Amino acid sequence: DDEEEDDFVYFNFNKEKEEKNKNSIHPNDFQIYNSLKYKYHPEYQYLNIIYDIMMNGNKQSDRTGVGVLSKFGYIMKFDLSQYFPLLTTKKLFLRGIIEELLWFIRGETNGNTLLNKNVRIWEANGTREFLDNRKLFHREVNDLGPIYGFQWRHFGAEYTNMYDNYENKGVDQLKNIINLIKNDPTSRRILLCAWNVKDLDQMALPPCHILCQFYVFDGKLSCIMYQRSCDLGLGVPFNIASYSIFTHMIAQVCNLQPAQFIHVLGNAHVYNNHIDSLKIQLNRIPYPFPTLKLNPDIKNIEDFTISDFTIQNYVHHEKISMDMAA
Amino acid sequence: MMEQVCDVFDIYAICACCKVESKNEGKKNEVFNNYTFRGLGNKGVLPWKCISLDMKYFRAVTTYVNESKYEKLKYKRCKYLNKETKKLQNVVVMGRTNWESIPKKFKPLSNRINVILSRTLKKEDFDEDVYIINKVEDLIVLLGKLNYYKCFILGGSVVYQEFLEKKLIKKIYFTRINSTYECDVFFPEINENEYQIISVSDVYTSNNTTLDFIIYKKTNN
Ligand SMILES: NC(=O)C1=CN([C@@H]2O[C@H](COP(=O)(O)OP(=O)(O)OC[C@H]3O[C@@H](n4cnc5c(N)ncnc54)[C@H](OP(=O)(O)O)[C@@H]3O)[C@@H](O)[C@H]2O)C=CC1
Ligand SMILES: O=c1ccn([C@H]2C[C@H](O)[C@@H](COP(=O)(O)O)O2)c(=O)[nH]1
Ligand SMILES: COc1cc(NC(=N)NC(=N)N)cc(OC)c1
Repeated sequence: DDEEEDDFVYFNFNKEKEEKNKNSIHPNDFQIYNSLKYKYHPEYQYLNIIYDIMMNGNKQSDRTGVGVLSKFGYIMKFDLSQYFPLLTTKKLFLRGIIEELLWFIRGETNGNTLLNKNVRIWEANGTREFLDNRKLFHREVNDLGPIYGFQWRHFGAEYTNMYDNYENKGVDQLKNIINLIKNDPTSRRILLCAWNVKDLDQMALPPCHILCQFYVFDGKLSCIMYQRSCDLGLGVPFNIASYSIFTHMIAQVCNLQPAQFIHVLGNAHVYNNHIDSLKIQLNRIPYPFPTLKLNPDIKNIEDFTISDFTIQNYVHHEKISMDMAA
Repeated sequence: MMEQVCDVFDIYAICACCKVESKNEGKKNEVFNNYTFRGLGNKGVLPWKCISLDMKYFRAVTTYVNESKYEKLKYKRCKYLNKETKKLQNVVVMGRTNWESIPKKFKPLSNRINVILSRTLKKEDFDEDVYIINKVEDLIVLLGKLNYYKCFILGGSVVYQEFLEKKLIKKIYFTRINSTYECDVFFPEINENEYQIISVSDVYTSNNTTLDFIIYKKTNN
């Protein structure tokens, strides 16, 4: 049949021209990327979004002056039962993000803890200058306020300082969702929310990862994470790893097998500064994903330690500086 | 003016490669590239015990035929050779060492036209329903006489090497086993200016290892 192959052209009579596409970016630079016929490797869910933003993104400058290309609403899915989605088109390290995760799970909000472990993820957000500009004049350096950790274990309590013992204060969401998963797996209220509207102005900065919702079917656990702001070039790669790892942890302590990890992106953006580097990346062919192994003896969400995690068979391309600035 | 033997007889190669055990700097700051996956076999057999998903994939590709496309292919071949117009099967070619490494209960490969390359052995040395050839030329000869869908070079490092050097491969179905094993035979290094990846599949886990399938296509310029 070939009659309907004609109707197709008609229905596409209003679609814009690819000069009015938006951004030129010149996609001749994407030699390899555009040559690939079938791109079924899960890494392409990330790469395709970067291509979509570069080609169709909206130009915007922030409150700083830095420019970005942005889009609104994207969704990615990774089958954790078949692999660990750690990008291969560029080198990534996970020691830092795992420590951050354990830091969250402990309910910590003390930046010094991470810095003592040589993890600088939150260093810039805990400076005198940064805190003062957030109007947090009465906040101690590196005291990030009521962020993730605090909200996960004490949502609702009044934040005082990073050294306080908030035991039995506020709602321990983490505990609650672990119990809902064990006893009431069909529940549709298994959510972990970091966006505490009341504490927003008290945090070094509002959470980028709003919430996590869980789903349980036939002994398998899936997770949806909603991100309000997503820096495609630098953050997302790490964010995908963090929550994938977290879903593994929650699954294990609940006697379940890891299924899907779903990443919903609200405001997705690419920094103009990362464009040259992202172009380089999109032309690299992904390698098969590695695997993630958790010490099977851990049975409580709070008992995990850095050496309980092992990333095996991580094959990847050369490291890339999204900035290339010197 | 000319037509290529690989396009006419649709000769393809299919393989599975793991990562090689190069203990020296096998961790740290080692550079990776498509040549990381090159382990073909170890001691006359596979480096790994059994990766069922690769077998299922191997079987699907080498046994699948599209009868509604044969005539298109027949015309082409008969045209090239300057000629005229049971169930259709694919042809699988393997080196002698490759053949003996197969468990008796699985020889010859079901639903496929089995062809074996050998000098030391002759038809009389085989009991199975298979073709025995002693030159790469005889394959071309045989292909011009048989009714088949596609021809797959199942392998042996030696067999792979000589078919690629002769550019008789139209595409390479390469399974990337993302795990390290001990190996004594390796897949030839693929020249990037001659073959380029055009497709990469989803990633899967099977028998304790992740893996994916990719396709290399012979370039023109
Ligand atoms: N992972 C994978 O996808 C694959 C792995 N393998 C592994 O590779 C190893 C086998 O490879 P290797 O040792 O290189 O052997 P091969 O399977 O390539 O067999 C080589 C032998 O085939 C014959 N042969 C090859 N070319 C010709 C020719 N042009 N004319 C006549 N005879 C020819 C010869 O037989 P004779 O000596 O009788 O003259 C020769 O010594 C095994 O360990 C097997 O398990 C093999 C295929 C695929
Ligand atoms: O893990 C992280 C942390 C931060 N960001 C990015 C998102 C924004 O680009 C910037 C924060 O800006 P606001 O959206 O808060 O204004 O940091 C990520 O993508 N991932
Ligand atoms: C170790 O010996 C063999 C490997 C393969 N496999 C392949 N050629 N490719 C693949 N497994 N994808 C096929 C064989 O005989 C028919 C033998």
